[PDB]
Amino acid sequence: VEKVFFVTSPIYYVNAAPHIGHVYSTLITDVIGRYHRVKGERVFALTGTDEHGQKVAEAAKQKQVSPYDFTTAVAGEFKKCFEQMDYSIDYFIRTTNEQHKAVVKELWTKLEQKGDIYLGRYEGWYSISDESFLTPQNITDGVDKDGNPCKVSLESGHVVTWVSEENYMFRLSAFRERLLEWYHANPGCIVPEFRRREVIRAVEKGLPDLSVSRARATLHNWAIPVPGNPDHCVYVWLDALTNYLTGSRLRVDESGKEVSLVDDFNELERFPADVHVIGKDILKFHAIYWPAFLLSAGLPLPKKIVAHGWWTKNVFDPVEKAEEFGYDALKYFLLRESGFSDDGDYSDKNMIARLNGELADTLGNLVMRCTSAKINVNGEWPSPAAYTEEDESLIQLIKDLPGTADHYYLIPDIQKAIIAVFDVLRAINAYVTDMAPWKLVKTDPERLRTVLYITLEGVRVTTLLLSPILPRKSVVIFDMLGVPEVHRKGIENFEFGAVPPGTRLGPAVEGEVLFSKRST
Ligand code: MET
Repeated sequence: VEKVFFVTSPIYYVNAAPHIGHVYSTLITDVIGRYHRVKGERVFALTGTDEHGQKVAEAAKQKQVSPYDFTTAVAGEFKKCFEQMDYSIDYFIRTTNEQHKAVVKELWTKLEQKGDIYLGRYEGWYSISDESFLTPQNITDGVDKDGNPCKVSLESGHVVTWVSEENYMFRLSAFRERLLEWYHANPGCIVPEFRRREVIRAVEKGLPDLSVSRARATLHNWAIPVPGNPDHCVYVWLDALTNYLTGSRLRVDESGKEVSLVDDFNELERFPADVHVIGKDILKFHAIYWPAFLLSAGLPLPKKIVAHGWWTKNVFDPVEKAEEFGYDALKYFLLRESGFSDDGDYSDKNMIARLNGELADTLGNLVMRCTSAKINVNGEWPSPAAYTEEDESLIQLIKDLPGTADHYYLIPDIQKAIIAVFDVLRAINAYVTDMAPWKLVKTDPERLRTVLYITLEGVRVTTLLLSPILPRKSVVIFDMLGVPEVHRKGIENFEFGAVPPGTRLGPAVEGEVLFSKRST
């Protein structure tokens, strides 16, 4: 089924400025998007801001400014941040957008007509900071700004308040069996696996119905009104999750401005999401509520939700560290260092260690070696002579790599894709050391042709598979290698030997480097 590969980030609350959390989530989205574009597929990558709800309105009131002004400014800060970070996101959505509001109204109305929304009551705990309803088992004792004894969330540690409101309720309980069917028929639909297991356990235990509206006073009137009932506002999460549906229906001009909302998602071939990227902190909303809504509405379900080990929401400024160590370098570090855990060492020490050892010593070294005038005297891709068994072992690794990296990218597990490429880069480095092409220039020119050609091709293929991770440096590497544009994307070019011998290398600069090593 040919469609537009649809990949999303969460949309971020605008109560506060962009920080590393949002940059990381959106980086993952961006990397996935880029990989599928290099694969030759149509892609639509989505990110944006979550602008309604009690939390934002209280932040605005804290800053003594109107919610309208406040959201607009902070959304601008997010856009500027993602421009600075050099992403390639196709559209930036804001929930204040009038077309999004229309979509929310359609979806709400569909649920209501399907009999899945009734007027009832929520009486229980609520974390305003997480916009999350919580049962008594998810709360405990803690403290607030005052230092008074209060109740806090077990999920997040944020302060919880007791709510008692007549609310529109969504019949979430009715979807338990179907959600379980969905998880089991699609055992790759939630990644990583242990988070899939978490979701299943929770749903097995039982599902309550879910408040999908709140009284307008409670939200300081900063939300989407319920269709046919102005006293109630749409829950910030039903609002928020719907952004994915809205995005899938917006025609977008060359400047990234939304120009038109289509009636039928099928017109644009995006919905549903192939990959929803999220932090672990919002798994339940994406793996339980969201698909229940879609099931109620007769809409297709997303293929994959991937939940990373960070929270979606001692200073760590990504722009600052990118200006210090390089943008691609920082992106590589964030994607290499962290698995599906809030673990890994993000210190300057380890950043420099990975920069120096992996980027400079392994990749950069090898790029310079095979393009050096001392070794590559003719400044071109040589025609190989006959291959030894050792040559063939390296070639085999290079040939196998695209299929290996492809599976990892599709899981998705970007850390493993990176590790796989670098395993091949280490192997190529070892080969070069064993063959000592610098000695071969004088000794055996025929042998050098073979060695040089394999090395070049190894660098090309590894770099191609690293191009989603290192988008700018990949271009520099291809320029040095003289790889024509046409050979820089497309699955045809994953294949060993796509760049013919005789291809000239790009020009040299006197003292250039690819990655500058840094002091220890
Ligand atoms: C539909 S994704 C919403 C994510 C939420 N606004 C957050 O920042 O955690």
